[PDB]
Amino acid sequence: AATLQLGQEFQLKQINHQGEEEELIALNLSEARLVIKEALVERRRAFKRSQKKHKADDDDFMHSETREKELESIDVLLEQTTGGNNKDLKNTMQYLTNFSRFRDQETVGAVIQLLKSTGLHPFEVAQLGSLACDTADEAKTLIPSLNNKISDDELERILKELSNLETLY
Amino acid sequence: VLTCPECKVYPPKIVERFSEGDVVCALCGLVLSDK
Amino acid sequence: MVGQQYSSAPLRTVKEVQFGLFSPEEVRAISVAKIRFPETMDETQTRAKIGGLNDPRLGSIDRNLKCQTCQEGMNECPGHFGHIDLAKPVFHVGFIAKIKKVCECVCMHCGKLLLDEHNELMRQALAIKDSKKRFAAIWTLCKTKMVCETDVPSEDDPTQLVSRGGCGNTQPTIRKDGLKLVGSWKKDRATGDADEPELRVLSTEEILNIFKHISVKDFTSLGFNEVFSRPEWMILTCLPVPPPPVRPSISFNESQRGEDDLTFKLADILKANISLETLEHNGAPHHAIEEAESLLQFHVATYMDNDIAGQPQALQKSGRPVKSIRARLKGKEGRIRGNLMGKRVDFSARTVISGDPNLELDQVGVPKSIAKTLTYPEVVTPYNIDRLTQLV
Amino acid sequence: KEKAIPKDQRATTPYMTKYERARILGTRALQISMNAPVFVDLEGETDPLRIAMKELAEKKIPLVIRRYLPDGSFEDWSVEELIVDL
Amino acid sequence: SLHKMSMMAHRVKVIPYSTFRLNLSVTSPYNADFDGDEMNLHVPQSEETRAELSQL
Amino acid sequence: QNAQRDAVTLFCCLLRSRLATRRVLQEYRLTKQAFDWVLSNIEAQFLRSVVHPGEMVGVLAAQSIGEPATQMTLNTFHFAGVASKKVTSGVPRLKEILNVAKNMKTPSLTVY
Amino acid sequence: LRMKHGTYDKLDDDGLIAPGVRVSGEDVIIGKTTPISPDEEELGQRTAY
Amino acid sequence: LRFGEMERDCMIAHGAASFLKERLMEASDAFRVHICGICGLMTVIAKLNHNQFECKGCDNKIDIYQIHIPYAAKLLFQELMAMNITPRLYTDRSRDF
Amino acid sequence: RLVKALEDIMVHYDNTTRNSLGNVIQFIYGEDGMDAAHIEKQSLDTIGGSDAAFEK
Amino acid sequence: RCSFEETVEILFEAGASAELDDCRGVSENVILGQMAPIGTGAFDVMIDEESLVKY
Amino acid sequence: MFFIKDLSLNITLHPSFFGPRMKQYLKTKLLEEVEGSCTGKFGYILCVLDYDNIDIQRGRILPTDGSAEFNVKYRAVVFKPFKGEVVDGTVVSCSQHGFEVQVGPMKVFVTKHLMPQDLTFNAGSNPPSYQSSEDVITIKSRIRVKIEGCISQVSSIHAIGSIKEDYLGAI
Repeated sequence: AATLQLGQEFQLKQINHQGEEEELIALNLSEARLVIKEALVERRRAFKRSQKKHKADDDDFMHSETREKELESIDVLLEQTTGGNNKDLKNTMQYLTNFSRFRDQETVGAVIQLLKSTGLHPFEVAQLGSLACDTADEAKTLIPSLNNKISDDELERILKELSNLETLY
Repeated sequence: VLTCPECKVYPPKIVERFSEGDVVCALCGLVLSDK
Repeated sequence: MVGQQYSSAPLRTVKEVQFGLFSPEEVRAISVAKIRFPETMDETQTRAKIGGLNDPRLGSIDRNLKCQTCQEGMNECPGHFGHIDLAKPVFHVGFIAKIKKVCECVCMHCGKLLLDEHNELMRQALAIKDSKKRFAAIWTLCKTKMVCETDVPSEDDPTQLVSRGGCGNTQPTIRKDGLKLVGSWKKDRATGDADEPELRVLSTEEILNIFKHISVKDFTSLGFNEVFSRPEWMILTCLPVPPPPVRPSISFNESQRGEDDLTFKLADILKANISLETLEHNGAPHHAIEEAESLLQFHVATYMDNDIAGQPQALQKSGRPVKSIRARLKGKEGRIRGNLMGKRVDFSARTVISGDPNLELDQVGVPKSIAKTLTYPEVVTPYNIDRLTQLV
Repeated sequence: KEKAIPKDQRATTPYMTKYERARILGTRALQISMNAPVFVDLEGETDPLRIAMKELAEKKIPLVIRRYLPDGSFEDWSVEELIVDL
Repeated sequence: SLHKMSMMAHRVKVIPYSTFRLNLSVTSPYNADFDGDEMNLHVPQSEETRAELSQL
Repeated sequence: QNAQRDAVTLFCCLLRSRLATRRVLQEYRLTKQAFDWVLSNIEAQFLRSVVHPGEMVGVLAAQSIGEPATQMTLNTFHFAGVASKKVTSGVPRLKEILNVAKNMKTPSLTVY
Repeated sequence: LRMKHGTYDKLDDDGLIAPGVRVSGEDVIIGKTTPISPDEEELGQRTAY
Repeated sequence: LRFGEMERDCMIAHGAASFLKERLMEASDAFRVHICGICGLMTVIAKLNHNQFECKGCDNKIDIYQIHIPYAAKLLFQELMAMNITPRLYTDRSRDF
Repeated sequence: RLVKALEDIMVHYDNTTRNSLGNVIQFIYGEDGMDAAHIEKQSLDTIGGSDAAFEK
Repeated sequence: RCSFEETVEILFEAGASAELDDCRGVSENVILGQMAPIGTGAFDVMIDEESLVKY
Repeated sequence: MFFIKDLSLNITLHPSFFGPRMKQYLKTKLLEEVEGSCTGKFGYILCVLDYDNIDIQRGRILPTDGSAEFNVKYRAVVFKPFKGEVVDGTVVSCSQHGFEVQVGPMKVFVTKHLMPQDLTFNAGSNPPSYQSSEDVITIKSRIRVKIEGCISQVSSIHAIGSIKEDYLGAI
């Protein structure tokens, strides 16, 4: 999408099941990983509630000490919620976990606020949330849409602030 | 080449049933090709 | 459960059948093998010649090798289309009458309709939605205007003449002789020449050029369509070649292949085409070119319909007429009335009857062997597995 | 969903035709022969068609017939509320 | 098959010998006698088809 | 409503014809129980005579008309037994009716 | 190759059955063999012998 | 045995569509054909082992449909198309595209 | 020719009689909407007879 | 219409005029091997969830 | 690229599952068939939202086999790139012709003609990699690839990208 050619299937204006126009929603690695983790843990909780109906521990999964412990919790979650029949989901989740720029929800919200305060395109915002660039020109070349649309000083400020926001591992 | 996927015997033994339009393995009775 | 295979394409049901016509662009794009040679199988007499009538890219009917294009057996390959390029355009035997009728209704030079909105009769004709009656009325009205009018009286005032851009030339009178369309120019008596209509055989390329110049409003007015049914397409330039499923070869033995009539006719078509091409580039006299074009037109015309009125019938080497495509469909035993409305079936029997006063009213006695041959697919369930096991 | 007629404005016959009866019996017999659950007290029967008739007798077939008007609209009638002549 | 009543359903009974058997009162709708007439038998292959032959 | 009354007019006429008071009390001598039974049975047997939606009436009509047309050939020439009555009827007349021929064999006109 | 399912046993050495043998369904009574040129192959069906 | 036109008319008179459909297609000649969703033709090339579906003329690899039709209908359509006529099969929900 | 001409006529749920295009051939089948096999010959007693017999 | 006695000419004319067929008559559903709306085929059978759950 | 879309599917339920618990079987079928799939029209099917809010439609019993077909609509998060897209990813395998980069669930290949000559192939290194004056790219090295084209099949989508211009390579 160098020229923002998203096609009909991925138009900026989306028609939902309610028939009202909505802005197209784009999520980076951190947002998508958090959303899928939340959905999986909610589904696990629903499954446990259903099993209790037919017939505490969940706080430790979301709060992970380390990357390896997070990966182990992810494997347990996939075993208990997915069944192990979906390898592509495991690969995507591993790719999200290994290269997640931001682990905490508040920091991800800060990144979202910083990127979308200027009102840029959701594609550019998600790309900036996915890519960490040292210089504004590096991002502008690697994101041709950002060219001619954002001042270099603003892009440099955003990139430096995002680099500062990265939580040390 | 036409071989039975269950007997796995080479060379395959095959009988054609013309009056039924079938090709049948002569060991497991499996039907290979019809019409 | 048809095909003995699995595919991920969704099942659907046919709702509409939109007819139309090929453009030469479509014939070119669809085709996968430009047929080039008048031969089918190689000089080794073991494999088909590549680029011939039996090119492997079209498909195979035999049960051993698979199609080169899709790598599927003969029970799954539908068949793919070739195409043949013609030196000069040829009339399609099924639209000669419509071509002539639409030719007489349009100026031969400016390429426009002889009438316009000013006339009331044109308003009446353009008020009709039925295309057939509309075209019939427009033809029977405009067949008699041999001169294009440059100026027309205005509707608001008959004394005011408005120019419609007409060329003002004189249109001929067209007649049909065999496969040829011959025009006669009746020169105006004021020119000083005698009332002798000069005769000339109209060239197909000129008529094609005239038809290509017609506009969209005239497209709708005549009764054609912009997308599917342009009139320029009524004149052939490229001929599609049907896959071998349509013309299956019957092989008695390994080297005994009796080919279908359709492939023989197609081979003759290509032979005539290459002969005309090699005479075209050799600087031959015009008479030979005209004769070769006539022969090509004859072959292409009798390839589709072999019962044309007022012409000899294209015969086979044994003297029998060549079965064209039309004779395949028109008969009582043809496709429509012999393979699509009624057809032979499975799981059936036929036998003489007799009388039995001990049988009930709605009960039929079935012989033992006929009962041993026909079957029924019963499904194994908890209620029948014992009896079904004993049956097996 | 504009085509559907409200239940109050239903103007079709409240009896069920012979064609609808034959279609319903065939569908139910097929489903029973494909090991579907039976909603009635089977008593010594081993034929799916007869069990289909038995279920029809107590009006326990859980199916709905959609009737197509010529314009395109349709009318929905449950098998329970259709009068069957005997 | 000139009219509707020339194609009807029946229940089978397996018998010896090579002929079909009919009750002597259905020979009027079929316009058939027993001096050499042959008739045709078609077998359904499903439950819906069997129900159609039995209820229509 | 108008269509339905128009449909049931003649049957209502027959029903009024048969169930007149004098006919009931003097010709049939029905009691109250038998009268109720008759009314209920009449309504029930009427309600089961309507045509079932889905019936292919076109092929039924075509078969009904064209089956006797096959046997019509035999007795067409009975009017051939009268030489002075050479008027087309039978197979040729039906053929001419179906073709909507513009030149009949024997046109005629009857004036009162 | 392409032998028929009928019983060839009743045939004599001459390839012709002899009078007085109860033939039945799908049996063969005349044995006919066709030589084939080596360049003719049944699309891989034919073997070396 | 021939299941002619008179038999078809009698079965229509009775009103048994399912028997007619089973006799016509499942008992004589059933065929599965892939058709293009844009031009509505039978030109789609399908490699079933690799499930590769391609329409060469229209450059289509997504909108491709499976249809169950007799074999004589396919022959008729091909013979119609061999004379420069286009029987273009369409689907119920193809008007959205 | 007869059967081919009429083959596409069907009684609908509106009680009308139409064809494949939707054109109405009859606004009611038979003008009373009755099956052809539920109809017997009956005599209307009001038509005939003299006025004296009717009055009595 | 092409079913009887003028097949090829009607096909030619339909092609030349770009005629649209609707596939609702008996012959069009017999050619395409489908279920015509004829008697038992005049309606659709659907599952009622309410009664099924009620049991 | 991650996006939220509205999807629908037709699911056939076997007659043997016709009971009061049909909704549970439909939900299990949907979850087991849809999640993790790939569709060329919408890319890989990553996840489905609002599992409790699954929309359902009335059954329509097929006239041929008795299996009930249902139409199910939902909202899903999916991944699909576009021409000219630039994405970060992880090097999978190293070859002389170029390299392969995993991005999300997909693979984008780059041919040696699509990088500047400053990046030279080193085979003696363990593992073999591409070495330049400033950027070194190897296994588990974050690399930005500008995707140029994509090929879509039934079950997967492959991609081909180029890094021929500046500001590409190791980050």
